[PDB]
Order: sequence, then structure tokens, then C-alpha cells
Amino acid sequence: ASEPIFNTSINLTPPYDDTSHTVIQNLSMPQMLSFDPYYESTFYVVSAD
Amino acid sequence: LAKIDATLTKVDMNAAYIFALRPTFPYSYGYKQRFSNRRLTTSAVCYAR
Amino acid sequence: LAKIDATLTKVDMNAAYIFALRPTFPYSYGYKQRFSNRRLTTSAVCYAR
Repeated sequence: ASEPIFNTSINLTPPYDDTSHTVIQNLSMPQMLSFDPYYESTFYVVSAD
Repeated sequence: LAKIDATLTKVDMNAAYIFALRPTFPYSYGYKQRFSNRRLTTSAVCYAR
Repeated sequence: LAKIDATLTKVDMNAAYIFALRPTFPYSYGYKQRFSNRRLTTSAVCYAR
């Protein structure tokens, strides 16, 4: 909704798309670049197979 | 850039409240896969609060 | 630009009739929506009479 008003008549369901019915969204910040606040070490994104 | 045109406060108190205290922040979003013939969302528009 | 090549009338009477009295008027058509992942017609070809 363009404005924060929702009583009964607002249509929050997105028509003609239906993608949101299975995948929600990812609005998160990316993974933290360091898991130690003081000392910097390199970790990797590794493959599974 | 936070202007709400004070004249509005003399004609529409409720609209001024909604515009002043609940900012909208519109954005566009989509998904992308590599080897799928499925059709997913590409340029949907939402409003984050 | 209404030419039907009178020689045809000496070889194919029925084809000449069809071409002369029932013009075709080919055209292309499509549909367009804004926020749908559905795939609709884009460049279909029909013949209006």
C-alpha cells in the first residue's frame, strides 16, 4: 500500500504476479564481512559439491 | 528535502499526520535465476516502513 | 492497389471469387500488462473481414 491505511478495502495482494506466494523477499543486510571485531581474517564462500 | 506544505495542515489534518509520521520510502525489486523457464517478478514496486 | 491479375480468372474462377469479394486485411495484435509475470500474446497475426 502506498499509504499506511488498511481497513478492509485495501488490496494488499499483488495481482497478476503470484510469485510472492512461494518466495517472500530478502531485505536483509549482507553477511558480516568479519566475525571478529578486532582482528581481520579471511573466510570463504565455498561450493557444496 | 522534508517538506509537507504547512498549508495542508489547515485543510487535511489526518493526511498531514499520515504524511508526517509514516514515511513511505518507495522501492523497486525483482528476482533473477539462471537456468529456469519460470517467470518470476522483475520490477515490482513496494513501500518500506 | 486493387489488382487481381485477370489472367487468374481464366485458370481459377473460385480463387478469383474469393480474392475479389472477400478481402483479408491482415494485422498484428498483442496485449500488455504492467506488474504481471503471466505471459500473454505479443505479436499474433489475424485477418479481419
